[PDB]
Amino acid sequence: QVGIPKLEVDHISFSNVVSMMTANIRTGDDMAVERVNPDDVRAINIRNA
Amino acid sequence: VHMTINERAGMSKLVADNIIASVIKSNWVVDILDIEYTAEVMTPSEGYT
Repeated sequence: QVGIPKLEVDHISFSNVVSMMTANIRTGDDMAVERVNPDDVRAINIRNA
Repeated sequence: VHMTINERAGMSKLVADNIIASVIKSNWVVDILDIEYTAEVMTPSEGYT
C-alpha cells in the first residue's frame, strides 16, 4: 500500500524531506542589456496596429 | 557569405565587431548600402593623409 500523505492526516511529523538549492542562487552577475533606440523618430512605424 | 546590410540602425556593436571579424576570418564580403561618402584620390607621393 502507498504511503499516506502527511498533510492528509492529523499527526505531527518531525522528520521530513526538504528540497534545497545546493548553494546560493543569487550569486551570479545580474543580467544587462544593450538598448539601442531608433535612428529617426519620424521614421518609426507605429502602425500595423 | 556575401552579406548585404541595408540598415545598421538597431544593430548591436558586438554584432558589428563579429561581422567585421567574419570579414577578416571567414572572408565575408559585407556590402553596407547606408553609408554616404566623399572621396579623394591621393597620388602615391601624397600618401594617405
